[PDB]
Amino acid sequence: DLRPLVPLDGGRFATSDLNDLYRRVINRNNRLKRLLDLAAPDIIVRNEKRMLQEAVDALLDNGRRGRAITGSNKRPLKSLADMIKGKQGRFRQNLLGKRVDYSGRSVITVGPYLRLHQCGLPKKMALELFKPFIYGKLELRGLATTIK
Amino acid sequence: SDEADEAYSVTEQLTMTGINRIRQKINAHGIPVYLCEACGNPIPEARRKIFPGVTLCVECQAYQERQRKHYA
Amino acid sequence: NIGLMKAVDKFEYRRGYKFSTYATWWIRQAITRSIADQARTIRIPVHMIETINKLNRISRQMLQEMGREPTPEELAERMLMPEDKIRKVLKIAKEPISMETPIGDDEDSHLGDFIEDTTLELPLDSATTESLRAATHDVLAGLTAREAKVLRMR
Amino acid sequence: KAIQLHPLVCAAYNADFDGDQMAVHVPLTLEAQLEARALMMSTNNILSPA
Amino acid sequence: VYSYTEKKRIRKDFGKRPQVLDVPYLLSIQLDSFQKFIEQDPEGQYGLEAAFRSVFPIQSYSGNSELQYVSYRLGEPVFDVQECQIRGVTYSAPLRVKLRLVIYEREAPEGTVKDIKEQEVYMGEIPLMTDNGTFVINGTERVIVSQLHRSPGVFFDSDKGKTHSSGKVLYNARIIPYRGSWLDFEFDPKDNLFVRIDRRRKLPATIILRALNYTTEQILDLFFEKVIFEIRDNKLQMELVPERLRGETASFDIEANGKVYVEKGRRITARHIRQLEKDDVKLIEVPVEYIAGKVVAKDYIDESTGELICAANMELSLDLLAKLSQSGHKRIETLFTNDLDHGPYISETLRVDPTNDRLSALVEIYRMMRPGEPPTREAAESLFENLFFSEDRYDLSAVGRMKFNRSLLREEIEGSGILSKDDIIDVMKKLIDIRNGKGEVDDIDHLGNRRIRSVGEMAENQFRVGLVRVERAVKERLSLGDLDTLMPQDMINAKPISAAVKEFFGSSQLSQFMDQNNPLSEITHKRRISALGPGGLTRERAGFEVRDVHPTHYGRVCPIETPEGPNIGLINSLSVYAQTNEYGFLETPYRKVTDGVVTDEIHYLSAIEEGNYVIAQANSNLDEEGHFVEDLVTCRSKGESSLFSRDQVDYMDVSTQQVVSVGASLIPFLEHDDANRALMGANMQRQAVPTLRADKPLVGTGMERAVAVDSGVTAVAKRGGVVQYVDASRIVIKVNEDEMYPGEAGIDIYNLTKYTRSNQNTCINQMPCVSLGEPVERGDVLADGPSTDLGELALGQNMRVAFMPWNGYNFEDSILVSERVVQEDRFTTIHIQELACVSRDTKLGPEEITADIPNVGEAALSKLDESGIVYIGAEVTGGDILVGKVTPKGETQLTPEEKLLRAIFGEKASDVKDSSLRVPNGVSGTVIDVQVFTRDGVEKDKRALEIEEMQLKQAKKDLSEELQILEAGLFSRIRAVLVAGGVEAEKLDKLPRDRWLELGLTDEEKQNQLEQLAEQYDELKHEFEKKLEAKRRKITQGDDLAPGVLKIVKVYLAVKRRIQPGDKMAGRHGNKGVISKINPIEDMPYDENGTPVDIVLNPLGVPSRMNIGQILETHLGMAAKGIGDKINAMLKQQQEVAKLREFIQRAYDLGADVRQKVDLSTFSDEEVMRLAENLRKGMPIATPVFDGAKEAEIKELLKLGDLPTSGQIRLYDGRTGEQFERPVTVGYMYMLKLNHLVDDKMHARSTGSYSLVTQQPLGGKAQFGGQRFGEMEVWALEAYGAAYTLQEMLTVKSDDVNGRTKMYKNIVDGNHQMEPGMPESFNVLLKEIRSLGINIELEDE
Amino acid sequence: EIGRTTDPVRM
Amino acid sequence: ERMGHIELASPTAHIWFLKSLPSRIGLLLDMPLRDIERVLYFESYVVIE
Amino acid sequence: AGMRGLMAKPDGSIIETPITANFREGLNVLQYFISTHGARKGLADTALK
Ligand SMILES: [Mg+2]
Ligand SMILES: [Zn+2]
Repeated sequence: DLRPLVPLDGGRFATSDLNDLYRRVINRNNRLKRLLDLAAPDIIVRNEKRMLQEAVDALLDNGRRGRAITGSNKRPLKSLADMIKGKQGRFRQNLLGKRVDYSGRSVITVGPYLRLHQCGLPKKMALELFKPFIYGKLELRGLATTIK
Repeated sequence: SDEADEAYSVTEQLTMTGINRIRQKINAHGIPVYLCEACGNPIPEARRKIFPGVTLCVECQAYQERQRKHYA
Repeated sequence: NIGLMKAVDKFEYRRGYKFSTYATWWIRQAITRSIADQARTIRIPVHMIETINKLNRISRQMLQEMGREPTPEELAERMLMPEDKIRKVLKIAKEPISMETPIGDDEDSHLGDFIEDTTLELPLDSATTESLRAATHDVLAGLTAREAKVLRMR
Repeated sequence: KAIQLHPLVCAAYNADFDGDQMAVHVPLTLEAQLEARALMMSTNNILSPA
Repeated sequence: VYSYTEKKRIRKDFGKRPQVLDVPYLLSIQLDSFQKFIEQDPEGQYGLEAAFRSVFPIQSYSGNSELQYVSYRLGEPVFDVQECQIRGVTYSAPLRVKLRLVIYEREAPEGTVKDIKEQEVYMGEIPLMTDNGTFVINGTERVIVSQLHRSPGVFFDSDKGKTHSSGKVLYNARIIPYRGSWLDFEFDPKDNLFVRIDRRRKLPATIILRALNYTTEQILDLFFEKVIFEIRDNKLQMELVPERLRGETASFDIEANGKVYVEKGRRITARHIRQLEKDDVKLIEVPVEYIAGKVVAKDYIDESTGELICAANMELSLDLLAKLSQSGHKRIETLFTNDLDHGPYISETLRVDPTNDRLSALVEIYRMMRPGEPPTREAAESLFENLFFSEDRYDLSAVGRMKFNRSLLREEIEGSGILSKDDIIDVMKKLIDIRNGKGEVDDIDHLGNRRIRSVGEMAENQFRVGLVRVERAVKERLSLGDLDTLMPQDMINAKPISAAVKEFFGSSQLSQFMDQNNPLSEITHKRRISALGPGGLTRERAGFEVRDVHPTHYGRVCPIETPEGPNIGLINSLSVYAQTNEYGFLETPYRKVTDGVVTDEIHYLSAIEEGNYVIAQANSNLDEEGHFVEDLVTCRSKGESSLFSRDQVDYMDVSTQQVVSVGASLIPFLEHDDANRALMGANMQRQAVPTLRADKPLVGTGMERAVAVDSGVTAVAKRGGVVQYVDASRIVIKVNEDEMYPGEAGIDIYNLTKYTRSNQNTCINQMPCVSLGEPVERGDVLADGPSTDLGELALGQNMRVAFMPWNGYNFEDSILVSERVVQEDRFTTIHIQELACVSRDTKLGPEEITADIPNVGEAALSKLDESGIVYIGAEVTGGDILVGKVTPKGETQLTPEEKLLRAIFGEKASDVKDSSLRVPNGVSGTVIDVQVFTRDGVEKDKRALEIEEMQLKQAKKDLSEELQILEAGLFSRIRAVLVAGGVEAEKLDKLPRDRWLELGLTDEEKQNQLEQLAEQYDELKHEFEKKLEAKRRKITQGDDLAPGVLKIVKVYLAVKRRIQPGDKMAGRHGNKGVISKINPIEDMPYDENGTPVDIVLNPLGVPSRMNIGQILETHLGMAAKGIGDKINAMLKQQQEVAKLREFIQRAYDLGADVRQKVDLSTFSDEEVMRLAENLRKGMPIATPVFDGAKEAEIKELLKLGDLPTSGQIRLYDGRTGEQFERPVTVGYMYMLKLNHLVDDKMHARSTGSYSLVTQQPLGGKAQFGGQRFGEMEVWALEAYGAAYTLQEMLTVKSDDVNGRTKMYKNIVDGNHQMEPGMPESFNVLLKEIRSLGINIELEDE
Repeated sequence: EIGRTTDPVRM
Repeated sequence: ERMGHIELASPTAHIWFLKSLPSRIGLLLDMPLRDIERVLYFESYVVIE
Repeated sequence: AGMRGLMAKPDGSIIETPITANFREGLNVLQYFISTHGARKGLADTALK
């Protein structure tokens, strides 16, 4: 569930590239076992061990190898260390600053009728940001029988 | 604040810098020498009148600027 | 190369016949079984890929013999399949999308940033369930011991 | 449908009204509300921290 | 002269500089490009024919049986534009190609085939550009913005002293072809000349010379000079010439003819040189220590013994002295150099050159080009001669050859397609000349160095890619030749070709959605010049000087219109009169100048052809006869500008607008605005949203009429005549017989396009601007569209704005609007928006669209009909059910105790789950179209049947009414055509109307015309029935949907946003703004008369951001409105036509010598009535961009009406009713809305969906996602003392799987407090760091 | 005899 | 949370501990990274005692 | 009101042809082009600054 394969509408699928990189490595490893089982000439096992080394190296970083093995489309695969490093990795993006519930957005205006400590706020935006508090206040106030 | 005001401020400082450089360039005053400090030849004294403190004649100075014209 | 090995272990010299013609079918079948085996990230059997490849051949033939392109219930006569297995085969042929596909306009929002988990439950659902627990608790409080025990056992 | 912002704090935000947008977040807990009213409330903040 | 849609309301025109060349069709840049691309020209210059003639002599490798090309043709569009938009398909053309197979004989070197097969093969579908340059790719209207890139050619672009110390400008050249690989020479700080290949490792540039089959000596001959020494019986009498002498000392006793002239010690000067140049100096006796550093030219070996005496390119010494002495060589060849002028470069290059011969050079550059792979003779041979000197994988286009041959100062603009040895040798020479002698580091923003591609060239390139990757396979299949088992249908595959072209059109970086919300936005998108995309420079790493404006941008690219943002100056928009060359460089118009006359002949000029000339300027007076009014006229010779006398200029600017674009030419008084303000104004007014009643620009610039004509949003008469029948939906034009084509009925029928969505979700729409019974000449506009009004381009409304602060309701840039603008609804827009309910088929079953839905009352399912979909016309509101979509499901696995409740009440666990399409929240519109598609295997439902029947009835009605109107045309034809040559006036109407086809008249060319008209009638009805049966076929035959889907249903809401605080409205000069209050009718300030101002702008805007343009526009607009209500007052009291004609004719004069001439005595007394009625709202006033209404004319016009000259009044506060001190400025300014409505941006999220990999919310408002508490907001909370707000802001609110439930329930029970736990995302980061070998854990568990 | 590369098809 | 593993039929070097530069494998043997690359891709044998 | 000085070009070279027409008066086309020279440098440097 961290390299998901969620289904998309109409039968397409959305996979993460870690799935493709793992499948590459497993294919090449099983083929290497199938080669050692038949005891091929050392040329072929040497090539296969090179291929496995490259596959694991790409699964680890997908850099360091001149031409990072692109996906089906001609784009490079986001490797595992491309889920850590950089402005798009977990560190700078999903750990330090997160998308946050209880938060709206809207154009601002001037409103010079306001004391300094108070801000105008649309009825609809407060009714949305403040839904749980309203459910609690209603239920405790007996207006609403139950939460639904 | 607007995004064009910042462009105005940067262009204004850039223009002012270029103009202050060029205007601080030219000799500003005031001391005669009558004599080239690289060729000693007789300056046409109207030319030195143009810039009080001309230290080089037209040929040598033009050659100097031509020479730094390549930065090599 | 593995196909070539299997050919060489089976190759006959006494046939007085050229080797390459013997190795070629072997390597072809090996590579083709490979490409049917582990090309897609969702394995479909050799029979499905053979049916799909035949449909691709028949379509690339039929697009010019008709002129624009064939529709699924038009290949009911060009191929002799039930005209709905064609539906499912056309459905199966597509490849999954990389979840980091750069979405349009070149913002870094990929498709991964658009895949919601339809497995979590809404906190309204959780509060409903727990409040329902409480409601049944204080209801069943309003009964005997054996009745409440029978209804917590049933 | 527009968060109206008292005209003095627009200098701190650097928010003119060409269409610039704000996000309103809510403090849920009590520690958070007491922080916002005792640390971040805009009246406890009239001196530029620089 | 005045056209009838100009005669209605003649916009008053300031401006004096006469027009000499009309602003042409503003969309030609795409139309002629795609006309080149897709019209078959008998030549290989353009279009598909060029591709075929470059890729289609097909010879089979070693088979020598060939496949060749005959001709091609475009099929018929499978759907029209209208059906293609709706159903949603690329409006394409099947590209039939008639190829000819030629099977050679075995033993056919003579050219003797066995036989030949010749057969047309459908090869993919190039899409078709509609009449307006917009393709329609998947229903969506696409536009391919023309790209601006670097011309193929050769550039000298030394970088300016960055890589090394001393500011040493290191010089370099590049040969940047069209197809192939680059080739770049560069200097080093060690003063050595290296070549490179396309950013590969360095190599000394002479390796390419040694690999071009050059020994060292001939390279020395080409690159260096020769000086030959004579030991004339004693020690080196050397040959010498005074230019060789120039710039040296007296290395010896400088003699001539045995006499001294510069004794040893004195430095060479020019007087010595010129004296001795007269002195016959060719040969002297000099010391042999002079050659202590001079490189020997060619190889010297003693031919007596075979021993080497001195190798090529080596400085001599006394060793070589004695070596030449032993064999007594009378001549010794060296290469004269001079590091002042003739620097030794190839000398030291060969010094450090490691290779000797062509084989070593080839292997060296092979190890360079393709590393790892071991070198070998034949591989490197094939590679090196394939790279630059093969046709297949290399081509300088015609563009490359012209620019290259010119930059080398050749004189043939033609030549090879591939490079030549001449090329590389002369480029190295020119490079060295640039280094030492004269040259320049030219520029790459100079528009003579940047070529414009377009849809034609780019589509041809992609079609070439498709053709080559299909010809590879056709080569393979033609490897095994056959006789009667292969046609020109099975060796070609349409898949790669059409796949590649659909690649380029559908998904690229250039083919982008069209901006369809404004004719200005549309026509500026079509003529846009983008410097990105496949083959251009990327936005981020673009760096600089491409972004800046360059003095050759004058008239080829608008300086002041370009999209601010991270890509400024990369997305230029083409100028007004600019055009594209044959080659592709951007040429601008000019008017030829004779001795002292400004000719009315126009010459177009490329970019490099400006600097050779001295050009006049548009703001140049002249005494009507070519002669300038001054003797000095301003000009710009090359970059800079000065005054030049009358007898020095060769070309003058065609008109004052040609510096600006069609976006910024619509800005009144642009000449008074800062450049940033014109930029912002262009960007804003491009983006205005078309309002309910398109008003008119009260102060335009005279370009809006052409802008509304060019962008085809309006319907213009393709032929004059009389408007026979008008209608809200269509116009019918009975043509004049001056223009009637001979064998045809006269009628023309325009179908005005009613409310239909534009790509920005706005409402395209067309209204008849014509009454019944009115003449209309050609090119006249019959039906205006969105934001067009009698042909004028009206985007916003002209409103009585007042520049005063008014109580801080416009603090920084706010705008305080009065409520009269909401009551008149003069900013109410329309916002049609689709909504799609798709009914796919899941593995649990299909999803029906039945009205039967769980958990909805009768009031909920009321507005739907019996089949589920909503009625047409229902005023839906937020949350209503538009399409009931109930999906199959099962196996609930219901929680305990809900089984208990259900048992205590016994309700059914319906297997169907509600997933019905509902209107989004907040949206509240009216359904106005409901289409239903189907999978053709699926049986149609009830409502889908009803819509099909309705469409069929309407199509029969449409085609039948066509037949009726056209046959009435045939009647008003030949019926009255009888009266000339066969006249029968009143015996005509007696026999029926079907009669007159068989009447007895002189069977002549007139009777022949009768028969041709009647047979046109017959064939016209036959084609009617054909087209109607085909129409019903298309309407019933069924639809194609993405696989799996069972039926789609679409709803089209029409929302009508009025206006509200938040909606950003602005003006034409960068004056942006957001509404703050919307005051009552009365609190506005009011004048002497009681007319409240409508909008009240901030007065601090004007000075701080220099845009006085809004103030001049306000004054002139107030003047125009004074004329307007003076006319209105004169016409309320039914004065006369005399007074109206008199006053109006006074109005059009206005002092200064203007270029407009109006004579209201040539107007009918009834005709002036229509005009003055048109002016009662106010008087239009055009103002050309840089040559418009100077302020004194504004004053005279303001004085024309009795308004104050000063342009200010004394307003009265509506609240207190006490006069403001200090008279304020009020006037009619043209304010636009903008497409940044607050309804689209306001958004609040409490707790909704969540992402799948990280358990956090989603993006903005499309997924009901929450705002991003990004990184620097975390810094801000840390800098504050907050610590609990931060914890709940990144733990409880977003990422903690259980915190955001125990914190939702706790609020719901009125207990605000949290149980944080650890955010899920850190657990994911833990897992993935642990997914490498890197172990990571938590101490102190 | 060759410099280097990675390009396992090359080796 | 669960994490399957893969028993490679052949060992294979960790790219992080080899190309981090300083090459940790490289200097943990005090051996130059060019030679490690010669050994890993089977281009050059290396002695092991 | 006053004249809007000598415009600088993107490099910083100061065109000796100065804009002698202020904003209250008009600007013939050369003044406007010479002004945009520096103005777009301002914008293109603030979008990246
Ligand atoms: Mg802003
Ligand atoms: Zn001097």
